[PDB]
Amino acid sequence: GQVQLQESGPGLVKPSETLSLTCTVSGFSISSSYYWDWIRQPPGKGLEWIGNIHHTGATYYNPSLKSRVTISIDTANNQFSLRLRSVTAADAAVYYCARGGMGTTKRGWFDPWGQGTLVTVSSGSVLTQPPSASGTPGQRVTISCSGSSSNIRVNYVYWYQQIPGTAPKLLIYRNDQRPSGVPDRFSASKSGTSASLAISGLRSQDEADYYCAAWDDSLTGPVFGGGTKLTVLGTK
Amino acid sequence: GKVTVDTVCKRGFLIQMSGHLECKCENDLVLVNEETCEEKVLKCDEKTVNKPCGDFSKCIKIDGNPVSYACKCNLGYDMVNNVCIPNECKQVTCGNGKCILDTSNPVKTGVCSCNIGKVPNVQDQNKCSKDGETKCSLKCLKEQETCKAVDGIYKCDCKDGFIIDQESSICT
Repeated sequence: GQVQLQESGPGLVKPSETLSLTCTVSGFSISSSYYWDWIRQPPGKGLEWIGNIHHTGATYYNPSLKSRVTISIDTANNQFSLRLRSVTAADAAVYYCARGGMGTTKRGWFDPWGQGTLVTVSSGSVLTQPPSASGTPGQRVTISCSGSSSNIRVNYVYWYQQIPGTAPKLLIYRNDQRPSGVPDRFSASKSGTSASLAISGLRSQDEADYYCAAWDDSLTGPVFGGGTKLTVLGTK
Repeated sequence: GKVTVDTVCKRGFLIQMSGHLECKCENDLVLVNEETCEEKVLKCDEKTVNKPCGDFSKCIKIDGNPVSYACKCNLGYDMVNNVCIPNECKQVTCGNGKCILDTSNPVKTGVCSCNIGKVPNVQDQNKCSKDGETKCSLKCLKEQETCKAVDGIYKCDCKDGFIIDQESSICT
């Protein structure tokens, strides 16, 4: 069916409160061979994976957040929730839920993504990418993604495009393959511990944030790159 | 520690043989204990030491000249034909079945549990050589699933007339 995901959450939390979020999955049974992932994005930084749950209750968490994070799943209502304790200003961000693939061939594959909910806080990356890239219309640009022996070399690499104002969307899967709807001017490759995304025939519609991602066997979970903000010069 | 009909196999599913229940994994995950499946590593090296590499096996460092990294069975198991079997099952042949530990004789005993359609044969050293019957006792609550004999074991599968979707594991 037409799997769609929608986040619901508070708009504002006070420091030291527990942020509570809920993702509703529609058009699809949550009792399926997928991970249900929570990912966040500080208002001007990259993506950070928080954790995921399987419908059997098994969870994976980001180690850096393990002590403060609980993810739960409610199969009867096809929902799953995030609890994040002792909130601080550093926790302010856009929170997304997503459907992640299982196994060696799909882990790191996030499709579809939720629209995202902004969480503000009141008062009181493992993969490295160049921060920015630029070009003029018609040119070819390349974006690098440097990793290690535990993620890029041994796991499939995925690329995500984030148009300003929208959620990340799958751009490249399994190192070099194009999902239907992405033109062939987008290419990608992997060598050793590094990976690269090439964009030919640059146009204004490409201005966006580009993120690489891969499962890390050392941390037991997906890791994203810091992101590359691609700017097209001479445009609007 | 016993695997029962009420056990939830995390990231997995239950199966039944003539004399026991066990957990199997979704996709290509591996068992880390009798009721838990986890994503496996594809390479053993320094950064993946103690991470799952196979059923009841983890990456370990092998000291020497040179140092290597290998996938070795957890405590209580031995590698036979690159498979981690219980120590007490070392070189135990069951015929149409497998060797397991008996939590009915809680004294570390290797017994034979047989493929569905066979039962232990007292005349053949309790090997799985006597045609026999086993009752499925799996629950199979997921909608449009029932217990079925597949490849000599009982498991929850799609009702007759339905096909399992590969990507989602949903019966359609």
